[PDB]
Amino acid sequence: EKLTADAELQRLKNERHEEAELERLK
Amino acid sequence: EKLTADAELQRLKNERHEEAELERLK
Amino acid sequence: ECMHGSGENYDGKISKTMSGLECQAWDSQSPHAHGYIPSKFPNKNLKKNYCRNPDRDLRPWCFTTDPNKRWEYCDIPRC
Amino acid sequence: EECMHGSGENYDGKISKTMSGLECQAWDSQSPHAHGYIPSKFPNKNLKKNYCRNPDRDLRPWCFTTDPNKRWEYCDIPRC
Repeated sequence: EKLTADAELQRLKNERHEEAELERLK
Repeated sequence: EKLTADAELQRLKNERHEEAELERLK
Repeated sequence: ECMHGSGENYDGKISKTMSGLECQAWDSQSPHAHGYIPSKFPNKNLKKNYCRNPDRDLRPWCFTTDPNKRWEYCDIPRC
Repeated sequence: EECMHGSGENYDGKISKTMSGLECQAWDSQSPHAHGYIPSKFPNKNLKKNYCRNPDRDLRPWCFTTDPNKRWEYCDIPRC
């Protein structure tokens, strides 16, 4: 499952989550 | 908002680029 | 106007984050570029700038109108 | 094949490193960085292995980096 709304919904989320952790450790 | 592939890549480039300015700037 | 567990079903109108930031409307890319386009996940109610939980995240969220804060969690009243 | 014509828009080369030496994460990986340039989403963009590509009109070919702290970076392709 790579090309499915859900697959994408999960990537889009990981990314938000990753971007916010990084900003934390700045 | 458009749904063609050219539109998605543009949003992605725009994304990669905003997080990059945050970083750089801190 | 309160939620269940995670808010995967919230269709309330709250539009601020747990810190007071007005949310960015889902159909805009300003101030933040993002891919949670409504036309793309039409069944997730990415309605106006209402807080939502489209991604099985921990609780409703949204993108901030503050340029420096991409997105935040919202504070939805647990029912 | 291995040099850059213009802004790398048509570059199908092999370089896998950023201007500063970091190794590119692979287009098909979501690790260490989560992203949406899924190859299968844009097949006509030669998003292969981990080679520096410019699939979206950026200045020069770039890539997602394996360093936790740098999500992506411009690569340095010899201008033909």
